Amino acid sequence: AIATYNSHVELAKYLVSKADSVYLTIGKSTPWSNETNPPQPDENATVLQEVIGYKKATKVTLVRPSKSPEDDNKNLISYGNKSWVEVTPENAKAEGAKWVYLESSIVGDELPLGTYRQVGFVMDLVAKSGISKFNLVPSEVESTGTLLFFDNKQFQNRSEQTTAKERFIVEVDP
Amino acid sequence: AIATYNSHVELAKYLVSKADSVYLTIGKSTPWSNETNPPQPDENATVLQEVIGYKKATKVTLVRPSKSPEDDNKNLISYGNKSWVEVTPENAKAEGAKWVYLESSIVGDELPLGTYRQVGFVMDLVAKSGISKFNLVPSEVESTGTLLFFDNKQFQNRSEQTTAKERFIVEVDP
Amino acid sequence: AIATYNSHVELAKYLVSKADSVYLTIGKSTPWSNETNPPQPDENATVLQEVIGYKKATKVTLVRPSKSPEDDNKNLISYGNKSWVEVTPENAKAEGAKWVYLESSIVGDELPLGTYRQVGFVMDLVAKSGISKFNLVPSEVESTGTLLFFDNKQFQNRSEQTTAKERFIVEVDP
Amino acid sequence: AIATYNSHVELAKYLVSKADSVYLTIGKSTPWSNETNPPQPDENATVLQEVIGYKKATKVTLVRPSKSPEDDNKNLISYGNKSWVEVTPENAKAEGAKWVYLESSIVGDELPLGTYRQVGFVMDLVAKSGISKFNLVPSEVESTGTLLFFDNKQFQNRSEQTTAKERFIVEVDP
Amino acid sequence: AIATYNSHVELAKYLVSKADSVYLTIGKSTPWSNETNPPQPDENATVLQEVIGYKKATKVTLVRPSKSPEDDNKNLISYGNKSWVEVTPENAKAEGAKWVYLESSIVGDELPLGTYRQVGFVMDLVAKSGISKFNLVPSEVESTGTLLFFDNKQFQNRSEQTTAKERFIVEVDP
Amino acid sequence: AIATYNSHVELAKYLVSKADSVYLTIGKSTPWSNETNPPQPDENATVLQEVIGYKKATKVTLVRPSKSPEDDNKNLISYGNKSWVEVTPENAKAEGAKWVYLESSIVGDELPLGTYRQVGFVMDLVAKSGISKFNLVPSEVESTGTLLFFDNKQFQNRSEQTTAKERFIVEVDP
Repeated sequence: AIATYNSHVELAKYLVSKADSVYLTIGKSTPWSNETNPPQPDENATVLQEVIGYKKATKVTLVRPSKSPEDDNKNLISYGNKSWVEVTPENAKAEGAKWVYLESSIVGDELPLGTYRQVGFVMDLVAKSGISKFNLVPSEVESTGTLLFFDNKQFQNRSEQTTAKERFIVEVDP
Repeated sequence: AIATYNSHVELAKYLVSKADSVYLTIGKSTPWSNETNPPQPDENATVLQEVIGYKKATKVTLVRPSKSPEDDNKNLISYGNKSWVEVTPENAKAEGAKWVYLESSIVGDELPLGTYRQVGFVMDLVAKSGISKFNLVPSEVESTGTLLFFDNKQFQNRSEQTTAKERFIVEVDP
Repeated sequence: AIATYNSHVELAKYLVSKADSVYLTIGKSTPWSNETNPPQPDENATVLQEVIGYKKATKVTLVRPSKSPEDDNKNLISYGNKSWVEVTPENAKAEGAKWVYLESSIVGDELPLGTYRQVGFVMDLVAKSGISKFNLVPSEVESTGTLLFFDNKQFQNRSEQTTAKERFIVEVDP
Repeated sequence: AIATYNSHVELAKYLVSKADSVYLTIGKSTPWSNETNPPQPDENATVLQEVIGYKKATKVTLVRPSKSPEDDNKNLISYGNKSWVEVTPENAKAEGAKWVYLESSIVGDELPLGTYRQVGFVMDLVAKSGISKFNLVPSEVESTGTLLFFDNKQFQNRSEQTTAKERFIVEVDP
Repeated sequence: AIATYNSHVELAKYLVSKADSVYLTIGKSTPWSNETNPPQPDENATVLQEVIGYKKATKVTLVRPSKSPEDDNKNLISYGNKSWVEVTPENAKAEGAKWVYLESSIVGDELPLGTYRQVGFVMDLVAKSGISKFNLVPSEVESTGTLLFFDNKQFQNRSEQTTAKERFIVEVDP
Repeated sequence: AIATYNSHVELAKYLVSKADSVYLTIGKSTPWSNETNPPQPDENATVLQEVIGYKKATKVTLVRPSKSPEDDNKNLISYGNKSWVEVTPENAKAEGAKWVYLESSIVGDELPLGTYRQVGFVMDLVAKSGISKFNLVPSEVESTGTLLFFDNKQFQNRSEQTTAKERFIVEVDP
C-alpha cells in the first residue's frame, strides 16, 4: 500500500497542532572532527550532542511554495532560495500544505554562550512545574518530549549581543 | 511591599529542613461546647489544650499538586480528595513547591488512650537527654519547641487496636 | 489548619538569619504606562524589570510596633506613619516580633544613574568570584538568589550627588 | 469427619472470587449498653444494628502470615499486630493461604455522619437499578446479600474530614 | 558430589552475561541500632531496607587475582588489599576467572540525598514503561529483579556535590 | 549477656551516694623512669605508690555532656576538651547521666609538700579516732577504704602557697 498526499497533510497538521510544546534545541558546542564537513545526521538520535538548551518556537505553521503574482499579497516567507506562503489548517488540504515551517530565536545569553553546530526541534517538551520562561537549560526540563527534526551544521557563535535565529521547513515523506 | 511566590517556597523549604525535630501533638480529650461545631483555632496558642503527647513525624516534605502522566511515576499523596507529589528540597523552586506535607501516626497505646479534638505539629522539640523514643508524654520533654500549625476538629477515638494517622498540607501564606 | 503567631516569628527569624546574603535591588528605569499609577506588583516575578543592580543591605532586623511607656528610651524606627523598635532574635518570641525591617542605601553612581521605579530585597545573592564590593550590576552577580519582597513605586531619580535610601517592614503572613 | 486445611483454602478462594459484590457495612450508631465491654458478636445476625450503609470493598484478597526478610519485597499488610502478604488464587494451596483480607474506606460524608461500633462485610449485594456509586444507604439497596463477617468494636467517629479504613483478616474455621 | 572449579567459572559467566540488567542499589537511610557495628547481612533478604534507589551498573566483568610479573603491563584493579585483572568470557576457563566485579557510581542528587548503609547489586531490574534513565527511585521501577549480593556497612553521606562509587568482587562458591 | 546503659546510670548513682566517704588521694612523690611518659595504670592496684595523703572530696555529682539549646543557662563544668552539666540523682535516668564528677583541692601545706604523679579517689575511708579534719596523712587513717579510680600523670609541684585541684569525670564501662 502507499500513503496518500493528503495523509501527509494530515500528519503535518498534527505536528502544527503541537506548536505550544515545540522548542528549538541547539547543541554540539565543541568542534566536529572536520569543522568544514559535519557528519551526516543520524536519525536514531533522540537528543543533540552536548545539548545547550531549549527555546520555545516563535513560529510553527503549515506552508506551501508560493506562486508569484497570485500570492504576492500574502506575507511571503523566504527560505532555501524559494518563496513560501502560510496556510491555515482549515485550508491545508485545498492548498496541498504538507510542509511545516518551524522557527525560534535565541537572544543573547538566554542560553549559555559558546558555539553550536546542531540545530533541532522537539515537541511535547514540558518544563519543570515552577518554570514558565521560554529559554530552558536541560536541568530546567521535566520531559524533553520527542526530538522531531535536526541538522548538523558548521559552527555558529553566540555572544552576549547576538541573536541566533534558526528555522526549518520540513515535509512528511521527503 | 509584597512577598513573592518563591519567598513562600524558601520558607517552606526552611520548615522541611527542621524535619528531624518535628513532632505531631494531639490534645483536647474532653468535649467541645458543641461537638459538631468546634471553635475556630486561636493563632496565639503555644500548646494544645489538655495536651496528650507528641509523636515524631514520619514524613516531612515539600509537595505540589500533581498532574496527569508527568507525575504518574512519582511519590504521590492523596489528601483533600486531590493528588499531590513529593518534591526534594533541591528542586523546590524549580517545582514551585510552596506546600509542606506533615504526617505522623500514633499506634495504639504509645500515648494515653481516649478521644482527641486538637491536632498539631511542632518544631525544635527536645526530649530529655536520656530519652530516645519517638512517643513522648509531656513529662518526657525537655523543650516543646514551637507549635507551628494546628486545627480544632471533631473528636476521634483512640483505643488499644487503633492507629491514628494525622496529616497536614500547609503553606506559609494561603 | 492555621499557622500560629509564633510560627510567623520563627520564619521572620529565619529571614533575619540570612542577613549576610540580603541585597537591595532596584529597577524599572523607563516609565510606567502611567507614571502616576504604577501597576500592582506580580508575586510571580523573580527579578525586577530593567534591573539596575544590587546593594548589600545595611540593616536587617526583627522589629515590633513601639509602646510609649515601655520603649520610651531605646532606638526608635519611624516607618509607615508608625513607630517601631528593634528586637533581637533571642527575644523575638517574648516580644511578638514577626516583622522584618530591611534597609539599604545606594550612594551616588555606585550603580548606574537614572530613574528607578521598582525596589526589592533578595537573599542568597552570590557575587562572581573575586568580587567583594557591596555594589553589583547584574554582570557582576553569579547567582541572584531569591527575590523575596518588592514594590512598584513612582519614579525616583538618582544622581552623582544623591543617596537613595530604601526600607521595607514586612511580615510573613499579613 | 474433619475438613482439611486445603478445603479451607478452597472456601477462601470462593469468597475472594465474589469480590466484585463485596461491601463494607457499618452500624451501631448509638452507645452499647456496656460501652467498656461490648457484646460478643452474635453469629446469627443477618444485618448490623442501626445499619448506616454500605461501601464497595476496595480490596478482597487471599493472604498468609509474612515471614522475616523473605517476604519484605512483596505487597505487605499490617493487621492484628502481625504482618501479612497477599497471595494469588493460583498460589493459594502452595502458600497455605486460607485467610481472607477484606478492606474498604469511607471518606467523609459519602455515608451519613456519626459514630459507629459495628463493622461487617457482605457479599451478593445488589444496588437498586440505575445506581452505580459504591456508597449506598439502605434505601439504595435492592438486596443486601449475605452478611459474611462482622465485629463489635469500641466506638469510632466519622465527620466530614474523616476517612475510616476498616479491614478484617478472617479464616473460615478459627 | 562436588562442584568443579569450572562450574563456578560458568556460573560467573552467566551473571556477567546479565550485565545490561544489573543495578547498584543503596538503602538504609536511617541509623542502625549500633552505628559502629552493623548487623551481619542476612542471606535471606530480597531487598535492601529503606531503599533509596537504583543506578545501572557501570562495569560488570569477570576478574582474577593478578600475577606479579606477567600481568604488570595491564590495567590492574585494586580491591580488598589485593590486585586483580579483567578477563573476557572467552578466556575465563583458561584464566580460572570465577570472580565477578560489579561497580556503579551515584552522582550528586540523581537519587535523593541522605546517608546510606546498605549496598547491593540486583539483576533483571525493569523500569516502568517509558523510563530510560539509569538512575531510578522505587516509584519508577516496575520489577526490582533479584538481589544477588549485598553488604551492611557503616553509614556514608551523599550531598549535592559528591559522587558515591561502590564496587564488589565476589566469587560464586566462597 | 550485656549490661544496659541504665545499669551504668544506676551504678554511677550508687558511687555518688557514697560522697561523704570519698577522698582524693595523691602519691608517687619521686620520678617515673620517664617523667614525660608515665606507665599505664594497673587496675589491680589497691593504693597509690608512695601515698602522700587524702583530702575529703569537695564535689561529687552525676554529670552528662552539655548540649547547647538546653544547657546554655545551666551550671556547666569544663573538663577534657568538653562541657558538662551537673545532674541530680532523681533525674539520672531521664538525663542519661552515667558519668561521675569527682573533685577536691589541697590547700598549701595541709598535706606534706613535694611533687606528685598519681591522683585517685577512694570511698569508705575512715580516719583514726578523734581526727575529724579533712586532710589526712596515712598515719591518721584507720581504713583507706576502696581505691575506685586513679591515673598516672606527669608530675605537679605543691608548695606552701599553691592549691592543688584535681578532678575526674568517669563512667563505669567506657
